[PDB]
Amino acid sequence: GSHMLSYRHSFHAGNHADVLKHTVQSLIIESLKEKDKPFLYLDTHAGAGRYQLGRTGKYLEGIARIWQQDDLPAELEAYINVVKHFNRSGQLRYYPGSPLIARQLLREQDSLQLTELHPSDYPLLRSEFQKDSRARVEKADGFQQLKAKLPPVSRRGLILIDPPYEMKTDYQAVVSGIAEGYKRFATGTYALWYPVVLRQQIKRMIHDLEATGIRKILQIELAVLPDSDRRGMTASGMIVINPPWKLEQQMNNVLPWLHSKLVPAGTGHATVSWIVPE
Ligand SMILES: Nc1ncnc2c1ncn2[C@@H]1O[C@H](CN(CCNc2ncnc3c2ncn3[C@@H]2O[C@H](CO)[C@@H](O)[C@H]2O)CC[C@H](N)C(=O)O)[C@@H](O)[C@H]1O
Repeated sequence: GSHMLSYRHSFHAGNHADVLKHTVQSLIIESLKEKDKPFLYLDTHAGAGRYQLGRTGKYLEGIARIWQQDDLPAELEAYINVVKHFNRSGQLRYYPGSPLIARQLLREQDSLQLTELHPSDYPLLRSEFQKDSRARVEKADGFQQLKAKLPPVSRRGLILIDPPYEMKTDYQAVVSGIAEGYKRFATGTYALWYPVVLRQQIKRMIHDLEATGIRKILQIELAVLPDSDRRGMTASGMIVINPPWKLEQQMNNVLPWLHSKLVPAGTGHATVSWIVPE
């Protein structure tokens, strides 16, 4: 029944892409918290909120390989402490999605705006925030939120754009969506997650992004395999517009260690570079 929901299972949750994406999300959130003034966290495609972990699930090759390491880099501590918060037993059973990363890291003065259209994931997302007055949860198109909900009343925020890329149109929708939001709120930090399945698609998306005229665009990408035309997702990345001051240095500090744990064979790459500088 709708009154007692079961958490969503996921085969993919906590994989290498989630590790990179939620690491970057947490580092941005922590930087925004360097000023007392409130900020908004806007999650265009928020998912269910958390996922129940288990074909052994990909978490065993991603989050599991890092969360208990004695030499965890300092830059990962905020992210990993959220993971630990949802797994007190010391065994990995739940992976916190981006909405719960934000729920645990945001302060009393901050706000959350979360949208999800998936008919089974949305009721779980609503349930994770039933008793959190800072959050608004809606069953609505995520790209539209970049028009309707920006700029925030607080005039500060992190906007996470992280659609499924089930439809090829997502590669276009993310760019025009960013353009709509940026025009309304040019000082926000926009973080876009993308998968590398065909490099050509990401090459075209980035070309479109440059054509918006938007400056200060950082690219962070972790590949577990070199580019292919037949291996599924070989890599994922975070494109960050208006990245916080220390983000580039943090990712240069942490990507070699992350790649050594996430990619035992040492294949692929892990890079930070500027698509468009200041
Ligand atoms: N294939 C998958 N199916 C089901 N869940 C998946 C899949 N991959 C990863 N997840 C987990 O769901 C989270 C995504 N969001 C809900 C799931 N929607 C999806 N539906 C159908 N395909 C999807 C997909 N997302 C990605 N892809 C594609 O598949 C390849 C990657 O694997 C790539 O091509 C992707 O493009 C929540 C986002 C939220 N902001 C947050 O950060 O929590 C994600 O973070 C993982 O934990």
